[PDB]
Amino acid sequence: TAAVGADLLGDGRPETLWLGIGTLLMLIGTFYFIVKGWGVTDKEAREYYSITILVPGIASAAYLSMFFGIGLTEVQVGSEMLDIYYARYADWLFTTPLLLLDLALLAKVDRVSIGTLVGVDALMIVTGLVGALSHTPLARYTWWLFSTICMIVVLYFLATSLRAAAKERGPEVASTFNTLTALVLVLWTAYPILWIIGTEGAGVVGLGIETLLFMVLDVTAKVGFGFILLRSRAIL
Amino acid sequence: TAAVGADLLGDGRPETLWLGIGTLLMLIGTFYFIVKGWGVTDKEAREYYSITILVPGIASAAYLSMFFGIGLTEVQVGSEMLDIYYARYADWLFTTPLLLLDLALLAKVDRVSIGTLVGVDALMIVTGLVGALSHTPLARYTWWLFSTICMIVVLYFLATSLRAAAKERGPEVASTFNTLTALVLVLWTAYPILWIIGTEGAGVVGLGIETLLFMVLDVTAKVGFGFILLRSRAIL
Ligand SMILES: *C/C=C(C)/C=C/C=C(C)/C=C/C1=C(C)CCCC1(C)C
Ligand SMILES: *C/C=C(C)/C=C/C=C(C)/C=C/C1=C(C)CCCC1(C)C
Repeated sequence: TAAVGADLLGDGRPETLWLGIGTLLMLIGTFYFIVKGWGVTDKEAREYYSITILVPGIASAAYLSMFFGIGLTEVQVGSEMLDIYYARYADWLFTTPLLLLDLALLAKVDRVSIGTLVGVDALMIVTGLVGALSHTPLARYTWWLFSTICMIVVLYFLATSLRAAAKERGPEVASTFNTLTALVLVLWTAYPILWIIGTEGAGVVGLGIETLLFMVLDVTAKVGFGFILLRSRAIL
Repeated sequence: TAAVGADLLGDGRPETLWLGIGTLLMLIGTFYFIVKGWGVTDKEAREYYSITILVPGIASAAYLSMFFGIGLTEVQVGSEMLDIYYARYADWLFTTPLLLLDLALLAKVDRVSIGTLVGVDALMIVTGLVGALSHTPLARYTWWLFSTICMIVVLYFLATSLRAAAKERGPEVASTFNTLTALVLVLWTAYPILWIIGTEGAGVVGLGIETLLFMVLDVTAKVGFGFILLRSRAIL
């Protein structure tokens, strides 16, 4: 029962340590992307960079809030009061669609397809938020399911339909596509897991470890994703 | 790997339960001594009650305070944050000298002895506190060791210099003094161990169980101790 992290602010919450580091990393990656932004000319590249840069950015915005306890609230469930960081879902509400877009634009698919990926992938983040806020223990597990269903559907498409369009294109796009797709096919899945066992679910894991882990996932899912992306020749 | 007790305040602290029963119990004993205290036409024993009554009194105070999270600080030790209840030390800093002086009176020894007995026992607590708030796992342990040696010096005198100085007096003062110094050596010794495996040290045991065992030791080391003393003839 010894929490991991530090109470930098003194707000009781020891996760601010991890929440803090996440902000720094998000910012840096963000800047770092902008820095490599002043060096491109291609209209395809200046398009990937566009999307891919808002991600680590919006993240930074979300992580700053949580650090200062902006996106925080309580949710009376059963008898306890679960600390719920909503900023996360807002962060995710946008950072996934975009992160997803990169693959889509990388696979070159119709607007009706992309308009489907994002419709689902949005349904996920929102339902998930609903979960987080559900007052009935069954409900939370329920939403947590639907949400996960979605996540799978989204992860489905990425590996089939999309994996194919990027395969049709040159193996330089494919390689890059599949790689970034592998990464998501991993980090991403880990979320609902960590969610269901963390303070939003079982409570088997303390908020400190969770927020930490979450940040590690986040940074990798975002900055790392881009670093692999903006480095590929596929962006060209 | 789940903790006992309950979050009686909804502040993420399930040890409040034990902290609760402790205050409930500490007072129950405190006043007990008061209600049984008046009516003493004597002036020797009345001197004992005065002392013995402040024990579960000052403690009641402390538990209450810890109950609301008053004597609770966050000690940072590496990547972990420890919820160190510092009230306990303030509480022992006063109760143990007292509890101790009770025995010294029961033996009747010069101030040079008492002013040594307490002096050590006082150093015993203040050091244990310095350990509680230490940031280096080596330091914590160091100070814990020091505080442990002192606790031996204290227990030392109590079993030799005073044990005998209280045998030269009435066999009924001895019969009870020896009975108080028996339980004092069994209960007291259990503290540095509890400390070392509980969140203040190794962290092998959760703070929930800890506050429980610590509450039981406390109540017994005080209320029990006292009750044995006041029910005695030796204090006449
Ligand atoms: C930068 C953030 C990224 C890449 C976030 C991805 C998040 C998910 C794939 C979240 C999925 C969730 C479920 C499947 C159910 C429970 C709640 C969520 C929102 C954690
Ligand atoms: C009413 C309170 C009583 C009888 C307290 C007794 C406390 C001790 C014998 C404490 C001993 C400690 C050490 C030997 C080292 C670590 C810290 C302490 C203060 C827990």
